[PDB]
Amino acid sequence: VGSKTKEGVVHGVATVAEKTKEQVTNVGGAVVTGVTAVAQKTVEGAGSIAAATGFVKK
Amino acid sequence: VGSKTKEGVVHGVATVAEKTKEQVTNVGGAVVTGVTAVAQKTVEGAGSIAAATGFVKK
Amino acid sequence: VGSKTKEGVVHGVATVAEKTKEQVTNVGGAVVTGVTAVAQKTVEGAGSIAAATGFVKK
Amino acid sequence: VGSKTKEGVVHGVATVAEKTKEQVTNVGGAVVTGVTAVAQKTVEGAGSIAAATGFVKK
Amino acid sequence: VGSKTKEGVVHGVATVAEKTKEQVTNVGGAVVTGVTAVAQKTVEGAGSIAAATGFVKK
Amino acid sequence: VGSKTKEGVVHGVATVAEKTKEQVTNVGGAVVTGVTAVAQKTVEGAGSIAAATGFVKK
Repeated sequence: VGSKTKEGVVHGVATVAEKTKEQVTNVGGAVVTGVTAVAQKTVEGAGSIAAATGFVKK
Repeated sequence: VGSKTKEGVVHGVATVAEKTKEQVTNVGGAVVTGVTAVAQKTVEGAGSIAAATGFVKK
Repeated sequence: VGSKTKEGVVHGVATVAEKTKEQVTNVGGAVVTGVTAVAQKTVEGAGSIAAATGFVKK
Repeated sequence: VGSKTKEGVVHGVATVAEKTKEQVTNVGGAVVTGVTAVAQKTVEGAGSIAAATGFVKK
Repeated sequence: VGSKTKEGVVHGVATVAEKTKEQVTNVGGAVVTGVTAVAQKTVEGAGSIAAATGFVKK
Repeated sequence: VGSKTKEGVVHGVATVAEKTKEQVTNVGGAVVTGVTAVAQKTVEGAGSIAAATGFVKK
């Protein structure tokens, strides 16, 4: 077989964040912020970085 | 077989963020912000970075 | 078989964060912030970095 | 005076180098290679990244 | 005076080097290689990252 | 005076080196290799990362 396989992998990531401000006001939601490397490998489901699937009575 | 395979992979990502401001007001939604490298490999589901699938009575 | 396999792996990540401010006000939501390397390999479920799936009566 | 002052400064530098080969055969010379951020603030002299001034009898 | 002052400063530097090969054969020279952040603030002299000034009789 | 002052300073430096090979054969020279953050603040002299000034009779 001799089979290499990479599922859902993050390699080699350099980041410099300098004097970044940030402000979040959230109510019942999903929020994702900033420097964001993401590998996903979902099987038989909903892959998703920000998911908001609920009721909010404001 | 001898079969290499990369599913959902992020490699080699450099980022410099300098004096970035950011402000989020969310209510029941999905929000994704900033520098964002994303590999997804969904199978039998909805791949999606910001998903908003719910009721909101503001 | 001779089969290498990487599922859900993060390697080689350098980060410098310098004078980053941050402010979160959350109510019933999901919030993810800052420098964020993430590998996921969900099977038979919803992979997701910020998930918000509940009721909020503000 | 009340003066901010940056002379010769390197801030905020991200780098990913992946499977870079390199081969140098040098004889009496200057060689500079690879990823190279350089701030230089010479006063009353020769600023220079590769300088080669000697004798070479090959 | 009341003065902030940065001379020759390197702040905030992220680096990932992965499977980098390198080979140097040098004879009497200067060689500088790889990932290289350099702040330099020479006064009354020759700033220089690779300097080669000698005799070489090959 | 009331003065802050940074001369020759290296702050905030992250590095990941993974499976880096390296080979140097040097004879009478200067060689500098690899990941290299350098702040230098020479006064009344030659700042220089690789300096090669000698005699070499090969």
